Amino acid sequence: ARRRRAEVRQLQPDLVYGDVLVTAFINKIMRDGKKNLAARIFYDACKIIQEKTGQEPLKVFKQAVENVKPRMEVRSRRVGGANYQVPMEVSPRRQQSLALRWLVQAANQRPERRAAVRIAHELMDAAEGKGGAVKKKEDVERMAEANRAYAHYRW
Amino acid sequence: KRQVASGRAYIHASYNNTIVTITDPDGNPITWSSGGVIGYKGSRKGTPYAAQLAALDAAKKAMAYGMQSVDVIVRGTGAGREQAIRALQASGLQVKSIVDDTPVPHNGCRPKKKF
Amino acid sequence: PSRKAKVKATLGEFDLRDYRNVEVLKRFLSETGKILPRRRTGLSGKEQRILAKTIKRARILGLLPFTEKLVRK
RNA sequence: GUGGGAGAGGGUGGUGGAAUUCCCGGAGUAGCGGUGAAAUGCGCAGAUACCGGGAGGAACGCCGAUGGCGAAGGCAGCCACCUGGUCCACCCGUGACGCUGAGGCGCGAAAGCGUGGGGAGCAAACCGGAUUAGAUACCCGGGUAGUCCACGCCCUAAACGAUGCGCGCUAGGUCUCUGGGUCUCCUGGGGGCCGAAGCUAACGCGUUAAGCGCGCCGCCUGGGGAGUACGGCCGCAAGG
Repeated sequence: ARRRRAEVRQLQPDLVYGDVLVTAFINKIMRDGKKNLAARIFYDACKIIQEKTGQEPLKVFKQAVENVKPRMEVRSRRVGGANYQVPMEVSPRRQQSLALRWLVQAANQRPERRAAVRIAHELMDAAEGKGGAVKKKEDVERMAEANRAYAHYRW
Repeated sequence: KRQVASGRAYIHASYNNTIVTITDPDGNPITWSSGGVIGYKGSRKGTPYAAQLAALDAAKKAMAYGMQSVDVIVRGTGAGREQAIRALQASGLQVKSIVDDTPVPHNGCRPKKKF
Repeated sequence: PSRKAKVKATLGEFDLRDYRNVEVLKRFLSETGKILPRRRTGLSGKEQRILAKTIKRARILGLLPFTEKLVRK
């Protein structure tokens, strides 16, 4: 992007729940554009939440996301011929993006065999404030105020 | 314990390290904190954060002597002169007034190569 | 902008050479002990030139400072 | 000649405050300092930062200007004395007494030379630290001459406006320092920018002429070889 900010792609809500946050999540699971599969993964992964948890998976999903959006991050910068890590306040767009992406990158690392399950479980341990999707969060912020020695440049 | 309420807080800033000394009304230093005393050892001391810390741990040592009121004295231009002051203004000390009495020659010693 | 108010405008007839009149001179010194620039004094090429010498005198008779400290920053 | 004026013009004596280093005392800890990073160095014989006291040398913020003065080199804390230049007004006095100016004599930045004094800061050389393929450097910590003072010598320079002195003549506009005037404007001297005519290879110059002209001195006559060689003159030497 050089001339404009570039308009962001508006997605189609879900056929089931209707939350576009859903659509975003699946897209992230989808590999090789098999969106028909990626959808099943999420669905059956919700069914696991009803049987193992006495709550509505829609809300569960949200609380999970809500809880992984890191609010602080680092951004490399060559200040005086050197790599100074420059903490900075993260925007709503990027938060949403990072969360989903980590929810899945962590998910697939679980010791579990079935994929729908692996996702289901990450969405649970998430809310409770654990797992690894939330660990990749606290690990980031743990770099934020870690070198908050440098928060005096741009922004 | 020595019970010495209300004192002076000299803040000596540089382009290589910022320090603070807390003295009593008369002018005698009670407890003094630098930057290289906190933990940092080089390029790090010039940082405003370095100064922040230097300021705060320097008050924590004064609260031990029951220090409440303080007049702030700044010496020079460093990197984060401000942050040092703004520090004390939140450390828990009552800040009387900020004084600037940075030492400017009226043309004396011929400064060295880097002016 | 420096369009505050010159010290000549807000003052009366006064001798430039009476180096003892501290009540006035002080009007020509900064928040520090420095000598106000012409933009601030309101004076002329010749006036300022004199007022210059005069202050350096009262300084000597411990009347006017050589440098003050600052109240904010 | 008389009456005004402005100035870091020079010389001598003096004296003021800031900062710096050092010394002493007070209080107070573990670092300070320095760099792109670092180390060399300084600190528990206690540094750093802070207060008070003392010594000493250098220099003189702000005012300070795109300002002033001077023949140039150059000159700025304050005061007093001694002293040069200069401008304006009045038009008073002399009566052409004027301009230039080989050689000469004097002045002449910085460094550098002699003897003596002085030495805070800075700093060739030199001692270490780091950087690098290497570093006899650029950066960091020290540091002797020197840099300040007196008397004496040296005399060169991008000693530049790179533009010899002096007189007259040829639109203006504007900013500024300074003097007289009947002072919203006139009039004199000076510093800047723009610009008529004109000049100029062009850039540019342009009543502060690089314009139109007269006097007088200085100098140039392809590049390198050379500011060398030789010779002479100068100097303590370096050298000129």
